[PDB]
Order: sequence, then structure tokens, then C-alpha cells
Amino acid sequence: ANLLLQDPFGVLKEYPEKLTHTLEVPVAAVCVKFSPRGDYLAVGCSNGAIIIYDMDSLKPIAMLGTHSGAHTRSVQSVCWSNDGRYLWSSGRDWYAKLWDMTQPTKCFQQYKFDGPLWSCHVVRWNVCIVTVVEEPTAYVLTLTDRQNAFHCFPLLEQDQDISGHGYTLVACPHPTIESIIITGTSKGWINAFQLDLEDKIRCCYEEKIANANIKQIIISPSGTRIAINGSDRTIRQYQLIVEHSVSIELEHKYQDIINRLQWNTIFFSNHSGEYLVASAHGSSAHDLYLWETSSGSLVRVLEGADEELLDIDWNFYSMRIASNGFESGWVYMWSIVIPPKWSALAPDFEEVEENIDYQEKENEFDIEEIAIDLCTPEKYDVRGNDISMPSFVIPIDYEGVIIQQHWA
Amino acid sequence: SVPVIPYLDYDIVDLGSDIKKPDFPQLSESHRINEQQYYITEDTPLNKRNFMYQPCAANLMLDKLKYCGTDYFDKSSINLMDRSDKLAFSLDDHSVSVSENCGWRSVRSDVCMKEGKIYWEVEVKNVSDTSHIRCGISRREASTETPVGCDFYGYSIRDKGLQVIHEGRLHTVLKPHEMQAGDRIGFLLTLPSLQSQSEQAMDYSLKRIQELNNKFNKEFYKFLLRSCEPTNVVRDQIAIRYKNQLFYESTDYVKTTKPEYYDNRDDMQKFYELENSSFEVFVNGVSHGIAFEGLTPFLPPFSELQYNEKFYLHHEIRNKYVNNNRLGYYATLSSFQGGTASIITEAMELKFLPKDVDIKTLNDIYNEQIASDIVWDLIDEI
Repeated sequence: ANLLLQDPFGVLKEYPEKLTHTLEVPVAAVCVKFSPRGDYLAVGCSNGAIIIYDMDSLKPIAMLGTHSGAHTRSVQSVCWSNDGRYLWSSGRDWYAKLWDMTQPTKCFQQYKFDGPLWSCHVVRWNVCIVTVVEEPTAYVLTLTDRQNAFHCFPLLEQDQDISGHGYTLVACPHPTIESIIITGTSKGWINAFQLDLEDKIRCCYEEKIANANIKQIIISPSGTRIAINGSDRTIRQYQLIVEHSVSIELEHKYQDIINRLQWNTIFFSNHSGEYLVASAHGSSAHDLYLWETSSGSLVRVLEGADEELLDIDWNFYSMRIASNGFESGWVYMWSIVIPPKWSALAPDFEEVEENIDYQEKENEFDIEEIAIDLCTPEKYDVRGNDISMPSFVIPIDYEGVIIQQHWA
Repeated sequence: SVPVIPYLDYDIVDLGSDIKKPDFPQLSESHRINEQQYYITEDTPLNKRNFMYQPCAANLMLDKLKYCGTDYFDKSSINLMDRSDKLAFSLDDHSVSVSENCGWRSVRSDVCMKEGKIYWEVEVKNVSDTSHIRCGISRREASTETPVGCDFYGYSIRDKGLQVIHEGRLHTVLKPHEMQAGDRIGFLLTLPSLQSQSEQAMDYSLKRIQELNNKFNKEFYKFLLRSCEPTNVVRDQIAIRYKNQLFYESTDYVKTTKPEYYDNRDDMQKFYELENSSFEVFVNGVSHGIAFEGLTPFLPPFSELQYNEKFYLHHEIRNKYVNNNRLGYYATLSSFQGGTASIITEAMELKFLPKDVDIKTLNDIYNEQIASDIVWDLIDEI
């Protein structure tokens, strides 16, 4: 990532504001999920496809589900491994297909569940937490050393009933602790179960925030702020403190005051969650919102699309916002759009915007052995990212490219 | 083709009034340097569009002419016409001083150097490492916006080491020495006689009419150059009312290329250089040598006055290569970023005065300019 090192400066602004791309995907799509690096964009589809695009030319590199383990029903969620090599994908076919891009169209392993699925969230590339329909516990799917037995440990202490606290529907693993996973019931309580990765699970937090059907829980990537999306028209960002012993408090609430509408999806910025981005629900909701998570106010509104938007992904490496269409199925994409500069034409050019008063010097009327290294890749970019941990590039299907010229 | 402009109420003076007939140079508060407020002129014209200006006075006795040309100040000093719009001078020391945010300008004092020997000193007040000045000599041709030395219409020396300036180049030909806040530079400019000047000017007039002329018509530029006299004046100086006052516009000289002429003797394109010229500088009295010896000869055939080349050729008619009594080198001064230099005029304010009988003070030829101005125009009054 060396464009931005000399792009030049003036690209750090922490959101994109112009929509630049539009994946004209005919088969409508629910969930979108970028690669961990800015390379690819997985597109969870309605008719059972999971299209995988290469983000550089807006056209796919494969559509997995040909050889083994096609999601027959609609797919609700897709996450990736920590590197970007595997892919867990939970659909409504009661399966949770873990893919391997090395053998692209062939699923690695799956598992039959108790019903359709809401989501999946990958903690280590094997273990994955999957939300079974209307079950008061989440069955963590740990892909063991043997590929046939995934111990679906109940994510619940043995006797703490949550009847009246609700039913587990979401679970987002904590980034900077990785052993606590916060899970959301359906009547406002939020259970916090710490995996030992034995199976003991301490209930580090059980508390009702409001008597609402929790739709979605997200964590900042520094684990500092946690926001909840109730079934009341409110977003509740908290302040998360854990060493274990965990504790939250109400920082701010977010609501549609005028239109008084529901929130579909919510997402946090890269570093510490200085920005929240939410998608409203009703008619005439044509635009994602932004929020200064400290001041609490609606900073900006990303007026791109034409009709409601469902899923939000924010890959900060590309600084992009993928946002699927609720109606058309098309996948709008915002992007920090740099303009060119003619100061790149010559090594002594300069682009000023004021008629500058050059002051006269005198002579307008008068007529290398330094430290050179080629071995270390750069450790950071202008966003402070974890570059130089080499991402899993896609293996282009070189078993089937040779026919791929002829008839797909 | 135009009538003579009539007089006004202030123009007819009377015995008693002590007002000065060229209306006073209105001054403007420039800045504070050398513990002095200096001043730019605010409401008196400047020389632009290749003109030179002079405040006329309505002279009631004269009939054909109704006016006379006049200078402002009593003794010799800077004429405020060929200077820059940020070039400030005070009524205390007469040091020119640009502000610290203003650049290399030039200021010419009104005394012409045509023939003989003229000597004067120039006081230097504030020349820092940041503020500079370039003192020396220039014709009427050298633009007062650029500093003297980029061209063959002026010559000067630097401030530190006094690197002698021509064609923009810096020449270490003299003894190198630096200015400080208290020096004073004297100028022994030895000039040829106007008789010697007239013959070398007439020689080029003969050497240019046909000698390289074997453009679509070469007779009329030869006819203009027949019609090229050494000392004869063709002046078109007319009174004008500008800013509620009365002034002259005089035709000024343009820039042109180098005077070269093929002498069949040495087989090289020879340069026109004046006879016996010398450019000697004083540095607190000590002499430093001859900076330049080959000054340009200028009088008809090297100075092109402003000319209507599409109006006059079609036809009674003026000439390009004429005199107007303003023709020659002047007391020339420059200033940079607050660099201050003051011009000294009279023998009583001179400290290092050499003993030649040919030396006349700067005020002296100014009086001879006072002598020449009226009586040349009295001759043009018939």
C-alpha cells in the first residue's frame, strides 16, 4: 500500500463521501463482506449464491458453490478467517459451509443444524459461533482436529435460565481479548461468556439494557466501545471495560428523531470507533448516517443511493463502504476519491490555490553512501495498519482456467 | 492638430503669493527606518508607457508656447518622475528607501551627464545583510523598475565587494570592498567632449544609412537617418492637465540591440565605445581604478525615441534619432528591501573632493539644465 504514501497527503479523512462504484449484481444480495485486506468483496446472495468479486476491476474471480457444499437456500452472513484464506458462510439451508479458497469451489467441511441460521462469526479460523433459530444458547462450532465432530458447546452456564432474558440471536467475538464472546438475547439481556478455548464459560455479564429484541451487536476493533441495535428505534453505544470482570455504561443513544425509524445495520471505524455508520429502515431512507461517537451528533450523511440499504461493511485498508441494495439488489460502494494533481507532471511543479505574492530576492537580475536497505518491507501505512503480514492472495483456479475460455 | 490648452486660476500667479507654481509633491507615510519616516509620492505622475514627465508652468509672456518646463526642488535632487511607486524618500536626508517588502527598484536624479567632468558623492545609510543598494550610472533608457546593470543603458557596482555590473553580470575588476552604515562613494566620471561625441555619432549615421542597407522600404529609414543630426533637437512636449495640475509628457527612448559595426581593419564586429571615458569610484576618499572605459555613445543614432512607425511612414514628419536635452547619463540610484542611499550634491556637503578644474558639482550642470531648458524652448518659441 504505497499509493497513499505519496497520493499525496489529504487522504486520512476516516470516511468516504462519494459513491464511486456499483456492482450491478442481477441476483439480489443480502450480506456483503470484504476480505480482511482490501482485495476481494464477498457478496452473499438471495438465490443461494455466494459471489466473490475482485475489488480492483469490479468483476468476479469465482463463484463458490460449484463442486461441493452449495448454499441451497439464501445466505445470511459471511465472515472470513483472520488471514483471508478460509471463509465461514452461514445460510438458510441449515448448513454452515467453511470454505477454503485453495480448493475454491469445494467446501472444506459443513455441519447440519437444528434450523435455519441468522449469522456466523469466526474467532479462530476453525472455531465459529453460529446462531440457531430461537434457541436460548448459541452452539459454538469448533472445528476440531477431526473433521467430523464439532463440539457444539452451549454458550450458556448450566443453570442460568434466560427465559425472560430472551433468545440468543447475535454473537460478536471480542477483538483484543478473543476469549470473551458477547451474545445478545431477544429480550434485552446481553450474556458475556468467556471461552477457555476444557469448556468452562464464566458469565462475565448478564444485564438487561431495554426490553427490546436485540438485532445486532458490534464491537470497536479496539474493544473500547460496544454498540447495540435494539428493536426499539435506538442505538446504544456503550463503553466496554474488561481485564473476566466486565462492565459497560451508557455513553450515548442514537435515534431517528424526525422519521422515527428502525436501524438495519451498524458499523464502527477502524482505530477506536470514532465513527458509527447506520442504515435506516423505512421509506425515503436513501442514505447511510454517520455519527461522531464522542460528541454524539450526526456529523455527515452519505447521500449516495436511491433506496433502503441493508448490510454495511467497512474495510479500512481500502477505506470503503459496501452497502447492498434492499430493493434493486445492487451493491453501492462509497470510496475516498482522490483527485489527480498536475504537480506530478514535473519534479518542480507546485499547485497553489491563491495568487501568491512572491517576494523579490536578489539574484533575479543576476545572471551518496547513506544507509540503503532493500530487505525490510514497511511496517505501517498512513492509517497505521498491519501491513507486511502477507495476505492470502486468491489462487486463480488453475485447474479450470484452461476450459474457462470455453463456455464458463 | 490640437489647440494649446488654456490656463486656469492658480496658473496666473501675482507678486504676493509664495506658493510654488509646480504643485507640491504630495507625500505618503511609508515606513520607519534609520529612525526616520520616509515618504513615497502619492499624487504626482510617474514615468510610464515609455514616457518621461516634467511639471510644466504656465508662462504668461510666451505666445506660441504658453508654458515652460520646470523641476520641483531648489538644488539638484531626485526627479520624482522616473522612479517606482514604492520608492520612498524623506525631506530630511533625501535618502531613497524602499520598504522591507519592496524590491530592487531604481531612482534617477535629474542631472544629465553629456560632456565634461562631473563629480559628486553618494551617502549610504542602512546597508545590512538583508537590505541592499546598487549605485552608479544610467541613461534615460534604463527602466527604473529593474535595477541598473541588466543592460547597456546603465552600469553600477554591488554593495559587498562592489562587483561591477553590466549585462546582469558581476565583475570583480576593481578593488573589492564592502559597504557599511557610514561609507560614501564618489564618482569621477570623465566624459568625451560634445564635439568628439558628435563625430562618432555622425559616423554611425553614415555607416548605417547604406553601409549595411545594401523590411520592405529601406529608403525612408535611410531618409529618417539622413535627417539624423548630432545636436539638433526634435521635441514634442505638450502641456496636459493631470490630477488637477499641469505637467508635460516628453517622448522617451526605447530599448534596442547592441551597436555593432564591421571595421574592415581588424575583421571583427566592433563595439561602439565612447572616447576617453573613465568610471572611477571613491571609497571614503581612496581611489579604486577604472571600472568601465567603453561607455556607449548615444546621441542621435543609438537612442530611438518613441515613434509612430505606421503614421509617419505613410506620409511635417519627426525623426527617431534626435536630441531633447535629456539625452545622456544621469545620477542613478537603486534600493532593495530597505537598502538606503542618499545623494550628495554640492561642494559644501562633500568631504573627499579631488582637485581638478574640469570638475563641476552636480548642482552646476543642473543650473546648466536650468539654462538650457528655457532658451532651447525660446528658440522653439519662434
